[PDB]
Amino acid sequence: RFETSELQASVMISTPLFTDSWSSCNTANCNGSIKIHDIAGITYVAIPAVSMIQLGNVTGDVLFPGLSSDEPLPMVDAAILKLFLQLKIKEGLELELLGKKLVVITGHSTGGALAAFTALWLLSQSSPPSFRVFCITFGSPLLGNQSLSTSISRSRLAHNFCHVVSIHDLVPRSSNEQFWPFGTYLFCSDKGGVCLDNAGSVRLMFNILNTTATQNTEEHQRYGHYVFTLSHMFLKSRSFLGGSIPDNSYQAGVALAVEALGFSNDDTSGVLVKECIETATRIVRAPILRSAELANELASVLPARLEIQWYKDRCDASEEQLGYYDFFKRYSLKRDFKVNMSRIRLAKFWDTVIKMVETNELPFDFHLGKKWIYASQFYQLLAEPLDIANFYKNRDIKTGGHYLEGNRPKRYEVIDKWQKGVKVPEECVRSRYASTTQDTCFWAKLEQAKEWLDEARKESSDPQRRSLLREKIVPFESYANTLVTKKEVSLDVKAKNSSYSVWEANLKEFKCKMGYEN
Amino acid sequence: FAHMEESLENLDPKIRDCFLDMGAFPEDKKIPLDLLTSVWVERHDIDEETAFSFVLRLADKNLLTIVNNPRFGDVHIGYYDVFVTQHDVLRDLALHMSNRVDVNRRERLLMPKTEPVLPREWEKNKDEPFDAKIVSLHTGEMDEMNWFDMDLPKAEVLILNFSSDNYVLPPFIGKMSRLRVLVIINNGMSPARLHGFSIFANLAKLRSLWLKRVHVPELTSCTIPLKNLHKIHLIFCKVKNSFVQTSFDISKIFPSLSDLTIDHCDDLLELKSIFGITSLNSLSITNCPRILELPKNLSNVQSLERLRLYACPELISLPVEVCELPCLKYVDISQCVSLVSLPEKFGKLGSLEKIDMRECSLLGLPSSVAALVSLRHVICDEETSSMWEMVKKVVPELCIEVAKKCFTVDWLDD
Amino acid sequence: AFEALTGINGDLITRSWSASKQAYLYHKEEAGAVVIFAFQPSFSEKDFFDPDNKSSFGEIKLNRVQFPCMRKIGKGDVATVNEAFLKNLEAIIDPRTSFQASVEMAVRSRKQIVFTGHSSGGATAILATVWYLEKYFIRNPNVYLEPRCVTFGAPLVGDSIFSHALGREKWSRFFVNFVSRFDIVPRIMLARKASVEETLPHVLAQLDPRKSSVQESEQRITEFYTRVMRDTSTVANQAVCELTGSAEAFLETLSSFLELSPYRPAGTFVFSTEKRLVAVNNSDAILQMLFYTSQASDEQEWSLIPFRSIRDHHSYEELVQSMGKKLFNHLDGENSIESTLNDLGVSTRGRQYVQAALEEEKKRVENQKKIIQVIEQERFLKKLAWIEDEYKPKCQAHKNGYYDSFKVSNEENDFKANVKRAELAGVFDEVLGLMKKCQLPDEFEGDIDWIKLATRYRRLVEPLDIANYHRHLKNEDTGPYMKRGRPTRYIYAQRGYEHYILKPGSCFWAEVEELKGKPYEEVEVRVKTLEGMLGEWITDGEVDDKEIFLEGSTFRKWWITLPKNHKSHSPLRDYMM
Ligand SMILES: Nc1ncnc2c1ncn2[C@@H]1O[C@H](COP(=O)(O)O)[C@@H](O)[C@H]1O[C@@H]1O[C@H](COP(=O)(O)O)[C@@H](O)[C@H]1O
Repeated sequence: RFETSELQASVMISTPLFTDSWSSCNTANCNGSIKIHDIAGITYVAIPAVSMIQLGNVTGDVLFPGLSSDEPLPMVDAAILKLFLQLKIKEGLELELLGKKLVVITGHSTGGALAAFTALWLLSQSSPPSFRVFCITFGSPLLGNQSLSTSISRSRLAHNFCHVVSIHDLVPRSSNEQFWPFGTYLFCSDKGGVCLDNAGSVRLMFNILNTTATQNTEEHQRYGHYVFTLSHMFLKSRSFLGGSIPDNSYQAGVALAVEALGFSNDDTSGVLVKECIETATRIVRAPILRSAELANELASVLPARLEIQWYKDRCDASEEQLGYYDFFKRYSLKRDFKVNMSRIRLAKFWDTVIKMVETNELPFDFHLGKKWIYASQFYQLLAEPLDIANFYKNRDIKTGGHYLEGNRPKRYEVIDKWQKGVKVPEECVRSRYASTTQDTCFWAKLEQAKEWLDEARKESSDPQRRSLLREKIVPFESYANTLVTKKEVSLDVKAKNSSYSVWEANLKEFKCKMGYEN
Repeated sequence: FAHMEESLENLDPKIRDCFLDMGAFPEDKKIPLDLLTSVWVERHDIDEETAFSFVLRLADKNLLTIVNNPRFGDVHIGYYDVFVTQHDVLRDLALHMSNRVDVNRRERLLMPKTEPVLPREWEKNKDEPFDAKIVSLHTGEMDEMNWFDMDLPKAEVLILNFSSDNYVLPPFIGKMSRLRVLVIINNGMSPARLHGFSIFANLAKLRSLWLKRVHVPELTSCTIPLKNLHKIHLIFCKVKNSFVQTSFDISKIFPSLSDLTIDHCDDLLELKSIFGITSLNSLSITNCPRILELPKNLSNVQSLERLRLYACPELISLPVEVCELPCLKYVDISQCVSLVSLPEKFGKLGSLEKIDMRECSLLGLPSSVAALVSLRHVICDEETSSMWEMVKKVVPELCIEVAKKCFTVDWLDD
Repeated sequence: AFEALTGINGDLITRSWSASKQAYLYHKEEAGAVVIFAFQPSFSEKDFFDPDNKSSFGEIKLNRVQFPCMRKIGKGDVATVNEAFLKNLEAIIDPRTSFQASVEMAVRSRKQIVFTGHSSGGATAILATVWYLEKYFIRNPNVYLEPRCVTFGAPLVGDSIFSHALGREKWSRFFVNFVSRFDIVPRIMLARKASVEETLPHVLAQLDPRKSSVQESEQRITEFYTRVMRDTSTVANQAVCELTGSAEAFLETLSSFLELSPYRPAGTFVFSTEKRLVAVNNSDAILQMLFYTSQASDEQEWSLIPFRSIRDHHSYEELVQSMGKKLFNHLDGENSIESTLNDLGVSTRGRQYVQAALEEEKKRVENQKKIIQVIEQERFLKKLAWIEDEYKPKCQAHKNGYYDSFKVSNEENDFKANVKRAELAGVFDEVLGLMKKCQLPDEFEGDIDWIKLATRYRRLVEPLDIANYHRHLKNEDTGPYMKRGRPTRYIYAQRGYEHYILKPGSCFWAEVEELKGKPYEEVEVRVKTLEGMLGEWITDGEVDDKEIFLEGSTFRKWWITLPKNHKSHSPLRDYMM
C-alpha cells in the first residue's frame, strides 16, 4: 500500500556495498587495469572502462544457453562481446573464482557494460555458479535487446542486476531503441534516488529525461558527488513535507518520490513523473491471500480427481482386461463421457493455476511449495495418459505429429520442471506393480512403436530396411522390459487385451518370421 | 398371476391395452417414457395428458417400477431418468394371453430371447396378418426380412430389436400399407450398419422414429417425403454421413421431425442443416462434446418452444440470438465447463418462463435478464444465488430452487 | 492515562530511578509491599559484545531447557539473546548471590515484584523478569504474583521470535521501558560489532556516569554516532521493506549479500519529549520511531545530537521528576497521530511508515476475525458431523475398521468421506498457510477454541489421510509416512496440543504399515513400544481401541501374523478377543 521504489532505493543506498563498489571502481580507474580484491568479506571484479568503443550491434565461442535462440536472437553489441573476448578475462575469473562464495562485479560506463556482460555470461550457463553474483555497474550504456531483456526476465536473473544512473547522465540515454533495458535501473538524483524495475517504466523515464533539458557533460564528478551525498544522507533528515501533503498514502508517496528525484510536485514534467510513478506499481490482490484461494480451488477440484481415479480402478477391475487407456480410446460407455468431463475440469483448473503462476500474482516460491509439486505430480500421473488417449482417438491417420513431437500442453512442461525440482527418488525395489505409470509419455511412445512395427510389417520388406526398423524397436522393448522389472508400470500395461500385449505379440511374430532373433 | 389378470381387467381398454402393449418391449432393456407415451398415442389415440394419467394409474400399482422423476422441477422439463422396469411374469401373462396366436393375428406379436430362429408364423409363411396394428420383432443377427411375407394390411405400430452389425432393412415396411411407429435398437458394443434403407422409405405415413447405436443412413431425397413424421431421436449414432446434408432441406422434403433429440453423439462439427429446418419446434443436444458454436442462422427455427443443453464442454458460451425467440419458454443449461459469463441477455426472451441450471460456471448475466418478468421456476445451483436475488429484487416471481449436488457410484456401473 | 495503561504509578517510577542509581554503587529496595530489584550497570567493551561470539551481532540460541515456551510453536526455532547479558543472568541466578532466594522469599509473602535498571543495569532486569515470568507466572497465572519491569534507556536484547513469544504469552503488558528521544544507549545494539569496535571503548568510558565522563573526543564520538546511525537506518529500512514492500526477489538477493542485526524491540516502549509523552506497543513501529526521532534537524543540531545523547544518558532524573507534569498520549489508541509525531520531530516518511505498520496490524486482526467467522459457520461442523456419525458408525456396524474400509471399499460412503476430508484439508491448509507468513495475530494459536478444533480435526481425519496414502502405494514411491508425506497441519496441531498440555498420535496406522513385512527382533521391540503407545493413546483418546480391536482390522491381521510368544507376552490379549 506504498510506493516502495523510494524505500528500495534507500535500502540499496544504506548497504555498505553501495560505497564499496564505488571505491573499488575509483581504485580501478586510477589503476587502469583489472582489479581483484576482497573488502569486508566480498570480492569485487573491477574492470576498467575502455574509452574507445563502437556498440554498433548460434554463438560458437560464447556459451550463453540463456540467449533464447528460439525467440528472435538478442542483438548483443559487437564491441561488448569483442572486448569480453579480447581482454581474456575468462581465464582470470576462473583462476580467481576458486574458493569464493560472494562476488560483486563492479564497473563504470564501458567498464560497467563489461561487468554486466561478464556477469550475464556467468549466470547464463548449464550449471549456475556456486558463488553468488551481483552487479553494481553505474553509468553503463543502455546496450541490449528486447529478446535479451525478456530472456533475463524469464531466467529470473534481472534482480541480480542493479544499476545507478544520474538524472543528468546521457551515456545510457543516448542509445538506440534496439537497446532494451533489463534488470533494476535506479534514477539517482541530488535530493534522492528512485528505483525502477519495469522495463517500460525505465524506458518512459529515459524518454522524459531526453525531453528534459539536462546538461552535465562531466558525469564522473556528478557520480562521485551523488554517491557521497547518498552515503551521507541518512545522517541528516528533512521535513519531507512535499508542499501540500495529500491525505491519500499513494499520492503522498508519489509526491515524495517526485520531490526526491528533484522534479517539483506541481511541475508539468513533475506531474508526468507523478503519473508514471503512480502507474509504476501494479495494484492487485496480495499474492499470499491468492495462494490460499488457490489452495481452496485445489481442494474443490480434488474430488474430481478422486472420481477419475475411481473410474480408472473400475476400468482396471473390468472383466474385458482391455486397459483403461484402451477403454478411454474406445469410448462407448457414458463413464467415458463423464470422465472426459472430469479431466477437462482438471485441465482447466491447472491451466488457470499455471497461467496465474506465470503472470506473478503469487509468491515467487510458489513452485517450491512442496505440496503443490506433489499435487501436480499426482495430476500428471492420473490425467496425461487420458489426455493423450483422447488426442489419439481424435487424431486422424494423416496426423503424424503424435504426442512426443509437439501437441503437448505447456502445463505438463511446467509440472515436469516442478517434479525436476524434487529430491532424488529412493531406489527402493517395488514389492508389487506401481499404482500409476512413472513415465507420463510411455503410452505415446508405445503408440509410436506400434506405428513403426506396422510400417515394418507393411513396408521395408528389404531385409536391411526391416533390419534397421528392428534395430529401432529393440531398444524400446528393452526399455519396456526394464520398466516392467522395476514395476514402474501398472497392471494395465500387463493386461491380456492391452495394446502393449498385442504389440509385444506382433513383435514376437515378426521376429520369428524374419528370423532376426539373436 | 391371477391378481395380474384381475388388475388387467380392472384397467379399462384405454389403459389395459396400453399396458399390454407396453409389456411387449424388451424386458431386460429399459423403456424411455417418451417412447412409451409415443407408442401409446399412436396405438390407442389417447392424448398426451391421458397417457400421463395412465402412467400414474400404472404407477400406483406395483407393476410399474419407474427409475426416478427429476423432471418434477417444471412441466416444461422434458422426460428425465423416467425409464420404467417391469416384471417378466407380466410379459409371461401377455404370452399366456397369446392374443396373436389365439386369434392367429399379426397384432400383439412378441418373441423372447431375440433368437435368430424366427417364429412358426415366419416358418412356412404361417404369418396370418389378420391384424398387425401391434408389432414387436425381437431379433439378434437373423435376416430382418424374416422368412415369410408380412403385408401388414393394418399395422400402425412396429418395433424392432437387433444386435451384431451390418444389418439390413426388412421389406415389410414397403409391404406395409400403413404404419406410424418404427423403433430399432442395437445391443452391440459397436455402432451397427444398415443396408437397403429404401424399404423403410417406401411408406410415407410414419409418425415416430427412434434408433440407437446404428450408423444412420444418409438424408438424401431417396426417402419418400414423410409428411406425417413428427419425432426423431438419435442415441449413440455417428451422423457424419447423414448430416451436413443442407443440400436437401429437411423441411422442404417433409415437415418431419418437428422435435429433435440428440444424446451421447460426437463428430457434430457443424449444425447448419439442423437450423435450416423451418418446422422445428423443440431441440435438445445433450452429451455432445463435439459442439463449439451454435450457428447464428437459427432464425429459420422461429417456433422453437424449448432449448435444452446437458453436456457440451467445448461450447464457449451461448450466442446472442438466444433472446430472439418469442416461442422459447424453457431453457436448460447444465454441466457445461465453458459457460463463463453466459450471455443470456434475456431482455427480449420474455417468453422464457422456466430456467434450470443444476450446475454451471455462469460468471455474469446482463441486466436484461433481470428485466425478464417471467423468470419463475429458477432451479439455480448453490452458486450464483446473489444474482438470483438481484433478479428477485426486480422480479419477485423468481421462484428460485437452489440445487444441492449429490455424488453416487451408480455412474460407475454401465 | 499512563498509569491506567501501564499499571505503574509515578511514585513507583521515582522509586525505580532512585534504586537504579543506588544499585550503581541486584540491589533490593523493600518499598512497602512492592519489592524493587535494581541491577548494577556496567560500562565495558566486552559487556555489549561478548568476545566468545564470532558473528558481527553477538547472539546465542536460547536453550529450551533454561527458557521453555519461548521458542516459536511453529517451525520449532528458539530466539536469540545477547551472550554477555545471559552470562550476567546466570551469574546472578547462582545460589551464592541469593538473588533468586530473595525473589522466592518476596513471592512467598505475596509481595509485588518490580525489576528496574538503567542501561546495562536495565537490559538485564528485563531478562530477569522474563525468567521470573517463566518461573512462576506460567505455572499458576495469578494477579498477586504479577510482576512489573520498568527500565531507562536499555539496549535492544530480544529477537523477532522473542517479541512474538512475548506477545503470544500476553506478557508484553508487564514490560514498560523509558527511552529518551536522544539516547544512543538503546540504539547502539542495532549496529555491526566491527563497525563500532574502533571507538566503542572510548564512548563506553565516556557514557559511564560512575566514571569522570570527560575529555570526550568529538571526532571519535561523531564517528561512533555515524556508524550506529547508518547501521540502524539500514536495519530499519530493511525491516519496513520486508514487512510491506515490493520487489521481494531484490531484497532476497541483497539479504543474501548483506548482514543485518536481528534484534528487535520488545515490550511497551514509552518515548519522552519536553512537549509530550508517547507510548507505543507495535514492535516494528518501535524501531521506526527509534531511528526517526534521533534524526538530525539542522546544522546547529548536528554535532550536538551526539553530545545531547551523551548527556541525556543520565538525564532521566528530570523526566522522572516531571513525568506527571507532561502530557501523555497513547499512540496506538490515538486516531490522528500526525501532530503527535510532529511534536516528536518524526519526519513525514516516519509518520507514513508507522501508520502503515498500524494499518498492517489492523489487517492482521481483520484476517483473524474473518478466519474466526469462517470457522463459526455451521457447514464445517456439519462436515465434521458426517464423518463422525455416518461413516465411522456404519463401518463399526459393517465389522470393518473405518481405516480398513477406506483402504478397500465401493460404497459411496467412502467417496463422501474422501470428499469431506479433502474439503476440510483445504480449509485447514489455508489457515496453516496464513499462520506461516505471520498474517495472523501472535495470539491466534493462543485461544483454546482453535487448538481444540484442530486437535479434533486431526484425530478425526488423519487416519483417512494415511489410509489414502498407503492404499495408493505411495510409500513404495517416496517413502514412509514419518520420513516424508506428512502434512504439516497435523504436525502443527500436535505441537500446539503438546505446548498446551506442557503446563498442566492418531497416526499409529503409519508405523503399523511400516512394521508389515521383514519381521525381526528389532521389529518386535518396536511392537512392544507400539503396544504401550496404543495403550496410552486409547487412554488419551487419540485412537479408539474398539474400532481398532475388530476382527477385520489390519492390525488384527498383523498381530495374527505375529509369533505366538510375543502374543503371550502382550497384555492386550483380553482386549483384542
Ligand atoms: N507421494 C505423494 N504424492 C502426492 N502427494 C503427496 C505425496 N507425498 C506427500 N504428498 C502431499 O504433499 C503435501 C505436503 O505436505 P504439506 O501440505 O504440509 O506442505 C501433504 O499434504 C502430503 O499429503 C499426503 O499425500 C496423501 C494423498 O494426497 P492427496 O489426497 O492430495 O492426493 C495424503 O493422504 C497425505 O498423506
